[PDB]
Amino acid sequence: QLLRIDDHDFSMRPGFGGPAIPVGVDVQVESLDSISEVDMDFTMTLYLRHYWKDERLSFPSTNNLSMTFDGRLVKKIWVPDMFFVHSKRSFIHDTTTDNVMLRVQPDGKVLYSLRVTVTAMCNMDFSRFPLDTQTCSLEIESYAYTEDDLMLYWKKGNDSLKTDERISLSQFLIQEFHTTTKLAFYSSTGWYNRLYINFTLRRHIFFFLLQTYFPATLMVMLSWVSFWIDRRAVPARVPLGITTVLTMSTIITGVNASMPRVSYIKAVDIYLWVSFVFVFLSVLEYAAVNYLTTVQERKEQKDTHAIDKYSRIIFPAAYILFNLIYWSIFS
Amino acid sequence: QLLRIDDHDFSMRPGFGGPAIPVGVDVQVESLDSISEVDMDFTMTLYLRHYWKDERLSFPSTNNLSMTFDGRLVKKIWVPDMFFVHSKRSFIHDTTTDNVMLRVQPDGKVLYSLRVTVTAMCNMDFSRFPLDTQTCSLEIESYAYTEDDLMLYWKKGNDSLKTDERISLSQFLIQEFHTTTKLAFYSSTGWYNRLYINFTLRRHIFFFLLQTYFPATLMVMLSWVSFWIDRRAVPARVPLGITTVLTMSTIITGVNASMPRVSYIKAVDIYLWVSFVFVFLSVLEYAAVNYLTTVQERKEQKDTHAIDKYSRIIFPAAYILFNLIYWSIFS
Amino acid sequence: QLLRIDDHDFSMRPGFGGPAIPVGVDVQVESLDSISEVDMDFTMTLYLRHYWKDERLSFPSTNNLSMTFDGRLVKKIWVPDMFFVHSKRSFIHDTTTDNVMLRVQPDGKVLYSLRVTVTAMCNMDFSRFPLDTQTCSLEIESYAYTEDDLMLYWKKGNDSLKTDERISLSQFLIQEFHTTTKLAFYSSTGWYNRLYINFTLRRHIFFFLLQTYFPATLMVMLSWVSFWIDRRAVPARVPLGITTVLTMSTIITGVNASMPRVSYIKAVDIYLWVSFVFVFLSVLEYAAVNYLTTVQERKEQKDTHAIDKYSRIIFPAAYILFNLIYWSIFS
Amino acid sequence: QLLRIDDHDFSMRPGFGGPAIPVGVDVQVESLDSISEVDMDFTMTLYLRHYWKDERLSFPSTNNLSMTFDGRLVKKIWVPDMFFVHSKRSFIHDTTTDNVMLRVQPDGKVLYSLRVTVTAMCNMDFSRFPLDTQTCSLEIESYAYTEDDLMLYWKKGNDSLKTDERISLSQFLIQEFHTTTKLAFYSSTGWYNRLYINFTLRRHIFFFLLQTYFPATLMVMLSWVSFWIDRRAVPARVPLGITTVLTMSTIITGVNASMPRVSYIKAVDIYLWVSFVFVFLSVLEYAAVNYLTTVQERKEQKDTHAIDKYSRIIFPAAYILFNLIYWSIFS
Amino acid sequence: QLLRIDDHDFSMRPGFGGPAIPVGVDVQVESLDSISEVDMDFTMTLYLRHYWKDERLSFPSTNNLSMTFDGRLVKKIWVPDMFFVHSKRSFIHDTTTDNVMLRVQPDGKVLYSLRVTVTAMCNMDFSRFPLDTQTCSLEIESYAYTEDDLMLYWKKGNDSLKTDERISLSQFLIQEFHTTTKLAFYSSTGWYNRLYINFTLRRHIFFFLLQTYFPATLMVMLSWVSFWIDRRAVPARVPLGITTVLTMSTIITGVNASMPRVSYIKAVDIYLWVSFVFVFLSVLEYAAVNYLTTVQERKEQKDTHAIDKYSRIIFPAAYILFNLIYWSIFS
Ligand SMILES: C[C@]12CC[C@@H](O)C[C@@H]1CC[C@@H]1[C@@H]2CC[C@]2(C)[C@@H](C(=O)CO)CC[C@@H]12
Ligand SMILES: C[C@]12CC[C@@H](O)C[C@@H]1CC[C@@H]1[C@@H]2CC[C@]2(C)[C@@H](C(=O)CO)CC[C@@H]12
Ligand SMILES: C[C@]12CC[C@@H](O)C[C@@H]1CC[C@@H]1[C@@H]2CC[C@]2(C)[C@@H](C(=O)CO)CC[C@@H]12
Ligand SMILES: CCCCCCCCCCCC
Ligand SMILES: CCCCCCCCCCCC
Ligand SMILES: CCCCCCCCCCCC
Ligand SMILES: CCCCCCCCCCCC
Ligand SMILES: CCCCCCCCCCCC
Ligand SMILES: CCCCCCCC
Ligand SMILES: CCCCCCCC
Ligand SMILES: CCCCCCCC
Ligand SMILES: CCCCCCCC
Ligand SMILES: CCCCCCCC
Ligand SMILES: NCc1cc(=O)[nH]o1
Ligand SMILES: NCc1cc(=O)[nH]o1
Ligand SMILES: NCc1cc(=O)[nH]o1
Ligand SMILES: NCc1cc(=O)[nH]o1
Ligand SMILES: NCc1cc(=O)[nH]o1
Ligand SMILES: CCCCCC
Ligand SMILES: CCCCCC
Ligand SMILES: CCCCCC
Ligand SMILES: CCCCCC
Ligand SMILES: CCCCCC
Repeated sequence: QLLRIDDHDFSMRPGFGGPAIPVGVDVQVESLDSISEVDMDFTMTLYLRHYWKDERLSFPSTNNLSMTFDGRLVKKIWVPDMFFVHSKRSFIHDTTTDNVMLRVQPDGKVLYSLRVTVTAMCNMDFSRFPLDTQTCSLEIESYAYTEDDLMLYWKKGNDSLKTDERISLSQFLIQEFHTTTKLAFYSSTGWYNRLYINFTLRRHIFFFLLQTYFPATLMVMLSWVSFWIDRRAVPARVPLGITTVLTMSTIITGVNASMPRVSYIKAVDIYLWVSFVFVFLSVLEYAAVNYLTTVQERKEQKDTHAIDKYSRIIFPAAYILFNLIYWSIFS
Repeated sequence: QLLRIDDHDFSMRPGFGGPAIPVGVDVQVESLDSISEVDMDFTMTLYLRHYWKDERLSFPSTNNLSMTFDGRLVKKIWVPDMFFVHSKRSFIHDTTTDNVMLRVQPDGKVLYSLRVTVTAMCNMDFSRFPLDTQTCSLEIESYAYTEDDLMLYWKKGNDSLKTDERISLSQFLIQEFHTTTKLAFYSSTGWYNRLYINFTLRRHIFFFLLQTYFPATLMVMLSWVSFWIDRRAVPARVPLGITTVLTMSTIITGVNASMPRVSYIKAVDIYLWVSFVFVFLSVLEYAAVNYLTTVQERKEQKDTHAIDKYSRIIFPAAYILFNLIYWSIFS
Repeated sequence: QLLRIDDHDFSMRPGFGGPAIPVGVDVQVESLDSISEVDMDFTMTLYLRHYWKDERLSFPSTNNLSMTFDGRLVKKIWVPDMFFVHSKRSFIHDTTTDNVMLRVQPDGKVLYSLRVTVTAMCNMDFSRFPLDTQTCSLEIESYAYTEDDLMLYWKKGNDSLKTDERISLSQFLIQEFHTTTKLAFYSSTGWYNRLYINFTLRRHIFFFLLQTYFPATLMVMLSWVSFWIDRRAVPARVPLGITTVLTMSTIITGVNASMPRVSYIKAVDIYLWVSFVFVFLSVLEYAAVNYLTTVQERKEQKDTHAIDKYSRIIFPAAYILFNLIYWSIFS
Repeated sequence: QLLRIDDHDFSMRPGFGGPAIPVGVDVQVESLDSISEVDMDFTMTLYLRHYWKDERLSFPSTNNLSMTFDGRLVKKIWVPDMFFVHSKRSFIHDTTTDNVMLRVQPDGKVLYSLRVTVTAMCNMDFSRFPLDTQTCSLEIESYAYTEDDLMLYWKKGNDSLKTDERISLSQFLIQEFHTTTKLAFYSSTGWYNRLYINFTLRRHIFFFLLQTYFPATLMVMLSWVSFWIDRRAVPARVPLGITTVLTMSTIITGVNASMPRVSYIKAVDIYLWVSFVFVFLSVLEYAAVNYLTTVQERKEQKDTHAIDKYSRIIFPAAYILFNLIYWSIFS
Repeated sequence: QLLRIDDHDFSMRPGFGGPAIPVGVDVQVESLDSISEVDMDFTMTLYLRHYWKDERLSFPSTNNLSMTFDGRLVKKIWVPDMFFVHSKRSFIHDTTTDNVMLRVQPDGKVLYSLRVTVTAMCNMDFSRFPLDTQTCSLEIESYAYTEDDLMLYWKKGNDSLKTDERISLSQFLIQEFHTTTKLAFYSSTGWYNRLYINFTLRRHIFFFLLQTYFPATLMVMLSWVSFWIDRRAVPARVPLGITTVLTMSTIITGVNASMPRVSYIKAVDIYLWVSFVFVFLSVLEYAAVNYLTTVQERKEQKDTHAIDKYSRIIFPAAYILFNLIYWSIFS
């Protein structure tokens, strides 16, 4: 055997009872799988690498080059115990074998790599939905060893993060990849060191505009055509107004089916409900005209009405002003 | 080897054949994942810690400080067998390794930690839905050892429970975390000791008001506009009343799709069905007026009707009185 | 070692080559999880206990009391091979360890306990849905040993079954827990002994009445208001009848979405389809009146119609008679 | 030890380097779980048995009777490697232990049994849906050994297949169970022997008739009532025709939601689309009558129409003739 | 033992510390399971084979023929570590045992086979939906060994890919199977060799035409019948136009439910929205005619209109011209 595995007890970390052993980390991101709004989490697949030195794995050689083993010797030597904080579920690929790489240098330097898929939670805000921007992060920490036994740091600082050129999302735009570092404290175990991977996401507005905003505007303009119809056709104008109200209500209900039960109103809800009020007022507009006409005929017994003439101009002006204000605030 | 594992039989608990061995528990709650109304359960992720003493794990040292091991030695020593009562499913994270911490003091004190995700059932009441308040609890108990072999208690009493500052729910408000203790009895095994973790939840009413209460009120007020229309436009008032009835029926059906099949009526159902009656009576109101007008014309052959004039005042008054009573009982 | 495990071959049952060894069973039911109508199965969680004697596990002592082991010694001794017949899926909880209890008396008596969750199929009949009553059972049998090698019986007869006081179902009522015993035969292995656990379930009718029966009745009574309207308002009565027909059709379609594709008609289907016929005949009623009026005017050229007057009384009488008969048969 | 397991190398099949060893198979079917139309597969649970002889397992005895072992000795002896061809997923039950039976005769005959649940794909044709008939089969084959090393055959020919009396499907009728045998060839490994289990399935038509065919016919007959209404009530006949068209379109859309995206038209689609044409032509029928009446009045200025009179007879006759032809082809 | 497994250390690859060891791959495709548009991935089941030589597995014989082992010896020898790049989930069938084949020649040649099901992502474009064509590929690569330690190549070049004759998709047409080879580079591990399997898919247009295109055209032609009706029947033409608009809106909404939220407009959306404009303009057409008639009567106070006469010809001509252009671009 090139390595004297049986001659050492690997139940203790290198430098047991002494100073902490530094550990390096390199991360390459492969792809992002899915994002859930109701569950507020994301899925990521990445390659995780570790760097440390152990004199117990030294072997004699003359070339001074790294040597690669099959990978099943990992379960017989000491390995760090990094874990993902605030994660919901994760696993390691095992086809056709465990995705494990083990390279040992003659002086004892060890390279360890893994391929994992991790799901982590992220707190999102939907105040500006669907024109919002979300930021999420991934955390890496050691579970068992504190800062007095193991020191965790990025292997090459800002250059330790790499991303595949094929990473893309159908509904989101990915940008601003960077890493940071911060300490963590637990009241009953001590202090630990954490590593962060940050990114930013931006939605695409084309789908929401075509599916929600355009149908809403068309329904509002449909109610305006009743002002150009003669008021004597009562069974012809009343159904027009009512059907528009019912259609607008159906549109509002269908939008909320794909969003969670938040406690605050979203930007899309404001636009839909304001449009509902405009259509509702249109129905009441004809009711006033009909009542006044009946009273006028009764008084006389014992042309275009003024309300209709002014409604032709006031209603389009108010809606256009609302759009200018609404789109200026939300850009 | 620092620990003489092979020199002892760890198939028996410490103090075998004698007095019970005390065990301490510390719990830190990380996050709450989801709540299901149809399944009546919740998901929680937390850190579980154990405290006990075993003289068989003593090792000589001079510093008198805790020493940390990699964690795979756990399967070779005695470990408590705590389990969650009334749970449906649960698992332990194993990425990149099992989330296990093992610290042994020179005198034999042992610290054991785990990271688990547990789903437990909770009996909820929906008599005041969606303005209800729910209380749920989590139970921890030893499966194999009774009170005569193992004693279970909180390590620091009221101070043994900690919660993360990031715990939040989109639809619920979390409050009132506390712990209690109670004994349990089984008819064929004996007595056991249980530990409890309690919390309270409160819903948010904004979503339900906007999605259900507001559309219901608007439909009811839509039927009131028919009283101001001339009764001679029969094909103009009948469609107005009928379409409101159909729309109200659609609203009622859609609400129940997200709730289980309970055997009692909820608060939201009362409001919706009362509104349905109001719209239904509105349709019958015009039928009486039309019939009386036809009879009056026939009698004469051989203005505003009195029913319409009184309906303009009675109907709004009754609905407002209902709202005052309904919102006073349910606050 | 207190037990001489290594001195015996546990690959053979006690009393190998001789008479059968009796085995006792005790069962305590914890909770019922869910019931599926489309899949026709139920999920149950329970505690399973076994009783037998093995002289190879005897150890010397003076107190003559049961001793409890950690539970990992089970995989080194002989254990029965009970399994659940007609089950679809099942598993054993393993958090934080396997829920296994092992107690051995000095004379060799052994107590073995497990905690499992089992899903078993049940053949249900929906002829009286939703006022039906269903009976299901759970079967326990030994897989490998016949009656000539292992005898299976209840430990205490009728007293071997216990149920938790917290067992409840939102939609069903649980009652009539009892156990029976019957033999089973296989054409190629021999005879076996089976154990049964039986229970009965009853649905709650409040949800079905409010969601289905009440809307159906209201729609039928809505068609009756057309008989009190003047027949000269043709565009006012025809839409009333047609909209009721379409609404009734929508109600019928939505009910079947939650039931499987059975080959027989259910009780709820009879009520809905009879109501559909009543509304359909109402539409045809006005068509006859309109045609006769046109013919009468044409004959004359060259008040209340008799059909309308009789329809006001005949239609309510027929529907009430149908309800009396329908509710008398199904109680 | 009764069996000299440690004295032989079980890494080689019996008769290594010589003639093939015959293997027998017995199969008993327990139940069928589910059938998926979109995924085109079925799930089956069955008992699998094997028969072979191995002189290395011989033990001395005088009774000459089969002896049963606990079953964990299987992993220490040679076992066939049968697998299911064209399967998607499968597993073996392991509660409370692996469902494994091992019986060895004194001369060396071995009986091996297993309990598995297998999902296998089946190619179905929906040209006659929902009045179609489907045939599916299950395949058993050895993965590692060819015909020159292992010979596979049915233990008792036609009598090797047994079925439980409780096998039933809610939507399908099961019949025609039989077994066949055929060889298989691979271009790079050689020849193999396969075993087949065949069965036939037939759907139930009651659900489809009541849910789809009856509503379609009623809508078609609803359009026929407009021919008996006076043509002067234009706003009374036009809504009747249009609402029937929209309702028919809704029925057609809902049916396809439960079927995959096939590239050929089904039997149910033909009936629905022909009915849609009949209703569509009814709307065009009144348009011609209205236009001709207006032209006739204009010409005159400068009773029952002939089209309506003929439509009362032609339309019912055509639909009845279509039903006779449609139901004669599909029986 | 025929193979001297215990006499070698299989933790190192053959030719350790020297030149790379060539590895051959053979692939036979069994079936394609499903394709998801929202998730943009596909599922494939295939047989994977490996070819290499290892002198440590040599055994003496005279026949010089391949010998087959049970397959559990794989976990005791060196095996390649191939994995699928850009995959989401995958597993290996294990019923009734692991689908593993191991054949070793006397000189040391080894044959290794597996049966796996792999889900891999594919980037699709929906600019021409539903008349689009998609291309997807599958990637195979070694995870641990670079090109300096292991060389990967196709065993027989273009002849190494085989497909089952039963491969079919209900909605897609499969064609153009071929394989390629390309190198891959990682910034922190080195260079690797990849293998590709490519295929092309084409949709079927029959379902989309019948379900979407035909209903859209019929609704457009329904609005054209209003031009042949007398303009004095105001309550008869206005409902016709409005109901067509609402029906067209319902059709548009239902189509997008089965597609993801892309940021570009599809071919089907263009056809639907253009038809919506045609129906919308039809409603405005009658409004102009009604207003002009009222003004003309008022001026006179103090036949067929010209707009209707021209609309009968202009509207059909424009729609036909649009269809010719639309179907010429998309073929
Ligand atoms: C506006 C509306 C709903 C819409 C119409 O029915 C009118 C009522 C009037 C009473 C309101 C109620 C919404 C909920 C309110 C604001 C209650 C709450 O603070 C809820 O916690 C107190 C009074 C309630
Ligand atoms: C109110 C309604 C349903 C709604 C209309 O069809 C009228 C019937 C009248 C008969 C009622 C029935 C509901 C169910 C009842 C109350 C039965 C039950 O105790 C059920 O266990 C006995 C009589 C039944
Ligand atoms: C009643 C209905 C459906 C509803 C209307 O379209 C009228 C047809 C008339 C012909 C019927 C058919 C239902 C299915 C029947 C009874 C067939 C079967 O035995 C089916 O196996 C033979 C004749 C068929
Ligand atoms: C009814 C359609 C109104 C369209 C109003 C256009 C508003 C443009 C906003 C531009 C903001 C910079
Ligand atoms: C139709 C709208 C009626 C609104 C009635 C307001 C009731 C306010 C309740 C306040 C309770 C304190
Ligand atoms: C239209 C409502 C009819 C209500 C008929 C009441 C029937 C009561 C049944 C009582 C059976 C004991
Ligand atoms: C509109 C209802 C038409 C019913 C036609 C009955 C056809 C019976 C087919 C019998 C075939 C043997
Ligand atoms: C309203 C129906 C218009 C039908 C137009 C037919 C267009 C045929 C396109 C042929 C392209 C080669
Ligand atoms: C909802 C009541 C409408 C009353 C309209 C009165 C117009 C003068
Ligand atoms: C449902 C019957 C309505 C009868 C109305 C009679 C008005 C006097
Ligand atoms: C469905 C045909 C209705 C015919 C009605 C005739 C009334 C005398
Ligand atoms: C769709 C055009 C209808 C034209 C009807 C003309 C009747 C003579
Ligand atoms: C001359 C026709 C005017 C129509 C105005 C329609 C406004 C949407
Ligand atoms: N490093 C995570 C952690 C939590 C704990 O209690 N101990 O370690
Ligand atoms: N501690 C739980 C339990 C149940 C049982 O039967 N034995 O232990
Ligand atoms: N005890 C169940 C069973 C079935 C079989 O074939 N052998 O045992
Ligand atoms: N017996 C199945 C099979 C396939 C193969 O390549 N080798 O064996
Ligand atoms: N061969 C895949 C891969 C990625 C990596 O980081 N090392 O290997
Ligand atoms: C809509 C406003 C009308 C005002 C008439 C004086
Ligand atoms: C709605 C009540 C009317 C009363 C007329 C006397
Ligand atoms: C509805 C029945 C009417 C009978 C007229 C003679
Ligand atoms: C529906 C056909 C009518 C023919 C009139 C001559
Ligand atoms: C629709 C165009 C009409 C033009 C009349 C001059």
